[PDB]
Amino acid sequence: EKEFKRLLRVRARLKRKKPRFLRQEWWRYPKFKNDPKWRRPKGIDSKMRLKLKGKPRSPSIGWSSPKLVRGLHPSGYEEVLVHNVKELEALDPKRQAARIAHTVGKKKRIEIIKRAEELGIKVLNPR
Amino acid sequence: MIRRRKKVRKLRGSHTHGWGCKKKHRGGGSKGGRGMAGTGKRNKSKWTWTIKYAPDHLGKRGFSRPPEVQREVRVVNLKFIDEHLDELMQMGIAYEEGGKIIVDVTQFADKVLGTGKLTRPLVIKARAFSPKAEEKIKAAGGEAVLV
Amino acid sequence: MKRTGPTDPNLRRLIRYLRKKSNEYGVKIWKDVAWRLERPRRQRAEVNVSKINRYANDGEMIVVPGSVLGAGKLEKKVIVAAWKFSETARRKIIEAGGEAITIEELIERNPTGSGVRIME
RNA sequence: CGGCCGCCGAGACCCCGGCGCACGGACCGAUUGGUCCGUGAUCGGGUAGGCGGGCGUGCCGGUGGCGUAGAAGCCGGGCC
RNA sequence: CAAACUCCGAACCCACCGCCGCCGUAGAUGGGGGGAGUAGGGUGGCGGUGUAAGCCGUCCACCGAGAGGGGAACAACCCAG
RNA sequence: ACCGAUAGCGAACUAGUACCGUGAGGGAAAGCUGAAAAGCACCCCGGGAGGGGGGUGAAAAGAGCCUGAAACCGGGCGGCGAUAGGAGGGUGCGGCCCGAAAGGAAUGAGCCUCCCCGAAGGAAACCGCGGCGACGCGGGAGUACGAGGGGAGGGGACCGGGGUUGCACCGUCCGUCUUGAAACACGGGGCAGGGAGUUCGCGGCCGUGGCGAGGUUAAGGGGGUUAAGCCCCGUAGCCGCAGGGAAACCGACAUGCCCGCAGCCGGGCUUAUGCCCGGUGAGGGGCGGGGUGCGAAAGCGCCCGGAGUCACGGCCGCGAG
RNA sequence: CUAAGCCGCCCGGUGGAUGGCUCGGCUCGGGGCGCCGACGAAGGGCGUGGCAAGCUGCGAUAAGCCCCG
Repeated sequence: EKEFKRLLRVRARLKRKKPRFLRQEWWRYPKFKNDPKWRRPKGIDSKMRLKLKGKPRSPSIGWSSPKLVRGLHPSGYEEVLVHNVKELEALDPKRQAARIAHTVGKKKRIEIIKRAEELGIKVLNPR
Repeated sequence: MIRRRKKVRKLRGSHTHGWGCKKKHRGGGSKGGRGMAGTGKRNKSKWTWTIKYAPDHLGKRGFSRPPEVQREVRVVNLKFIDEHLDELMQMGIAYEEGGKIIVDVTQFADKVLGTGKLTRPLVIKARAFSPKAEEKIKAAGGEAVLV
Repeated sequence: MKRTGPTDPNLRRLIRYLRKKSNEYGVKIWKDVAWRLERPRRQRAEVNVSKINRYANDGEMIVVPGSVLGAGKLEKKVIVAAWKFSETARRKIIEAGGEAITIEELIERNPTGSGVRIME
């Protein structure tokens, strides 16, 4: 757990420092402001392509999270999407947390939550 | 079994599809002539390619007799005669008819060539022979009969 | 372009087992045969009973990292192990007095692979 | 003009942690895949262009599912 | 006095050998195959020409295709990839 | 395995209709209430259109009728706001404001206090000495400190995140030809939908799979079926098996030698991988010999010791828009 | 308790995208069927409904008349 906690803190700091990568001139037009995205600048005179100081930065392979904690919920568990009680049954309470699919109705959510709580399984969205 | 995707799917977004400057890939001028144009006869744009990769592209050579008059002669080797002698039994091309073994090569092949080696003696009934073929057969022990 | 390797799961498992066996017995024959088997399918080796007859000896073990074809004649008694055999090739091998086995059987009979000859 | 003494100053050089790539090695997965270890002062900019992996959309053959206790779609927000 | 002279003649460059150094069995040198793009270059030193700007070659150092720190801003200059 | 109302025929509908031109001829736009009209009875106001009550309906979905986005406009709310300069942004933080959920958190947040280790790096007080001087040298000392890594106690509700704006420094938009773009070079009022390496034939390659001295079927035929799927046959043909030559025409190594990589065998060094030496060595290379064309001949060109063919996918070449 | 003005959220108007639907298109191996006219054709003009303008259908018997199923 020592290394796990150290790397979890490292990832938290890294992803707090990381910026939001957005295409060039995203703020200038509604067509881009309403649909935020990142697109690689490919112009011959594109300052962002040249990577000049004072312009928005570009994504790089160095921003990746540490391998051990990559893709984990900030609480430290491994997320698993569940659509029914049978799917929830195949989960590991010690290391994985169930996320109930957005599409399942409250009727089924009731049994999913009951089974999770009687099995001691963490639920990220218990309602 | 191995299936992939066309290069266009990856090129979607490259603004040129790997053709160089945007002014390239226009048409007949880009190809330097439509088809075999400019191969040397009247225009020499591809003369440098013709003189190396397609010699004899321009010119005439000897004649050719009409297909009708030409005669076709089927040819077999004494290596085959021995290697596939077992198969001929089923179709009857070869048989015993006494102590010796008679193979009639008149239903397949006309002239017997002398490449390979002869192992077992036999009598082959052919119409044409080669000097080396007959020498090999005589040395092995069989015989050559001009049926 | 990329070399995707053999598509046959049996062949892939055989390659893995070959490398494992080489590591187990501390030899190089099986790893050599493995990297020869993983050759591109347009370059996989095919050998003929004629070549086996030319370069083999009676009571010898031969390994072909590919296919064995039945063009020619065989007169020696040899134990040949190859990925696949044609009907004519196997018939000739058997009629000559030898046996046509697989690489797995060759390993099972000769774990150390002493005296085995590679042919391509 | 001839010299000297301190200080300030980069993404350069040094150190710590992290990512990927190249090469070699050991393991598991029934097709291109996955985990870990070792070396890198002699790996990490990039236009034309070459190669590899991945993200997303409509339909079909299968497999496992969700939904009037509220699907698709739409506005705002949280997390990877 | 000599670009279209040489009784002489460097620096320097080239070919080959031996060795040091470096690369190479984790496969170099080399060989075969698939796919290109490139046929307007610029600055900087040198040579011929021109009153000069410039024109034409040569050297491969930098921009083209190159961030960051400076010369006030600067394509080429300095540190630096 | 076709499109799904800017798509698909031009026309999903009173579409070859409306409309344009003297004429030959050209030719659009336009689908959706609800289960049921139950399609708003009655009341106040207005000239009327309508407005406000009150009813119907699960829901106004109210006929200007499924859902109802973007651009644009009006109002409310949070921040800024009349001495301040840069393409409207970047880095860092400070005001004001929002913070239920999906992020952390009373199984304890911001915060406060205490103890330990510590990379690269790294002082000063104090004392002695050298230099005209700025200052430097030796001890202090590799000490204090140092990225980060750990432990303990106190307090008890915020941290992360978001909107706007303030300050410090930096930053002359996007696509394009071009040696060179902020350019007084070209294309750039805004938003939504549509939009540009497709198909066949032939040839060269590669990734994989089947069979293999053979490979493969085309047209078509039979069985079965809801069906064009599925099963079997079909050797015509095509390529390969023998090359050389204009043609007539002739017509070859199933290995006779030498090197030799991997692999295998014997030996030595070596804890093991590993290294060296010697033999054998598939594949690979060099000879020798052979077939044919030219030659009087020598001698040269090409070829000869068996790997091809079919299929799926991909890259490119030529012709078709 | 800032006039104008700029950014962000909420509500409203404008607009008709998106999603869902589909009696319409498009393409097909096989199957069916392939001519009409002087006994006046195709095509067209004009009429015809109680309220009837378009389309469709019909023809002074005019969204129709008669007979067998």
